[PDB]
Amino acid sequence: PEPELIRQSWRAVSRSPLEHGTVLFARLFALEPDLLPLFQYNCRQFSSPEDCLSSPEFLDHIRKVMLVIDAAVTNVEDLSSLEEYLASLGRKHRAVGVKLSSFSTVGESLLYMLEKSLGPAFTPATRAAWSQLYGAVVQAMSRGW
Ligand code: HEM
Repeated sequence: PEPELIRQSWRAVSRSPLEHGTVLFARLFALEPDLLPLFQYNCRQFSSPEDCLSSPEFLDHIRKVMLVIDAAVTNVEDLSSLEEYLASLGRKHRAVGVKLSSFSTVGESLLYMLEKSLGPAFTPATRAAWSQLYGAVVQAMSRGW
């Protein structure tokens, strides 16, 4: 994927990862509402939809998602450095009940969050680069299923 387009489009979002990751998750739950109970059942401190989603565990996972995307961005020129990490990350999600299909919905949610932050700066070339980068991340995780 075009590295300069990826790095530049990620800069501002990367500086406020919880705010932007929260936008991503809201879109994800809109597209795939069955993910909400999956998080709820995996939550340990609280039990309710709302208490789980505002919990440190859930906020931690938002940061983890953004950490992984940041790892893909900073390794865009050679994602081979994340192949084993991502295969294992896929195996881990499969074990907690996540479907591989849900990661395509995450991609749609990522693109939505970037377009919301960047507005007209999110060009079709920038979209294509992200689709290719995130697709490569999902391809590497798909080894886990
Ligand atoms: C599809 C929606 C997703 C759901 C429902 C979900 C749910 C979970 C759950 C329940 C865990 C705990 C796993 C465990 O205790 O072993 C987890 C771990 C994790 N998730 Fe996700 N996740 C999702 C998407 C993502 C994405 C897209 C990323 C990264 C881009 C990500 C990054 C992580 C990381 C880094 C961990 C910690 C893995 C570890 O324990 O080694 N998640 N996720």
